[PDB]
Amino acid sequence: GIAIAVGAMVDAAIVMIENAHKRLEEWQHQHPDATLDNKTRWQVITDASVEVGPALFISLLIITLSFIPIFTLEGQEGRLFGPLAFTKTYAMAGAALLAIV
Amino acid sequence: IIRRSVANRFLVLMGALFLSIWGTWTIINTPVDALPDLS
Amino acid sequence: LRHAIEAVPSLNNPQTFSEQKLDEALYHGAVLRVRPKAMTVAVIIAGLLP
Repeated sequence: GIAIAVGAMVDAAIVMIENAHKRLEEWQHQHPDATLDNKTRWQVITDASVEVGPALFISLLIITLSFIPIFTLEGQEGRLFGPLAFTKTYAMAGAALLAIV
Repeated sequence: IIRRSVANRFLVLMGALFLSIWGTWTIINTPVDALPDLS
Repeated sequence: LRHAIEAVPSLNNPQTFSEQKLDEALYHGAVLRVRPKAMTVAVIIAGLLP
């Protein structure tokens, strides 16, 4: 369950990371290079994280919930795919809580 | 919501510095096996 | 692309008989996003390959 969730859970951490780069790419072309501090740099980071943030959270939040139904599985086959569904759901629900905090 | 977490930015690190140390501990302790009991 | 369509051509719609106008936002909605887009599908499939 973990091995499967990994690729999914990192990709939602990066979407913010490749983007902040771009909101730091923006301030470059706009203003002066070789100078910036915390106030402007952490705000552009906070800004970078909030516009495309929730949709990534919802994307991940949409992923975890959508897979849940395989908990519906019964008897023997369910005991098998039980832990696969938990661990996956935890990792997504893990990275999700991680991407925000 | 994200903006609250960044506020107390040290509470998230210290929280995290534990989520990893403690998790690492309960990772090395987690019992092994091949398949969830299926019987 | 739903974002780049509100923002740039939203103001440039009142003109009737003007579709080539809107296509600009769509093209744009596909360029900056590819760097991320490829990169997610990149990992989504990358780490799911082993």
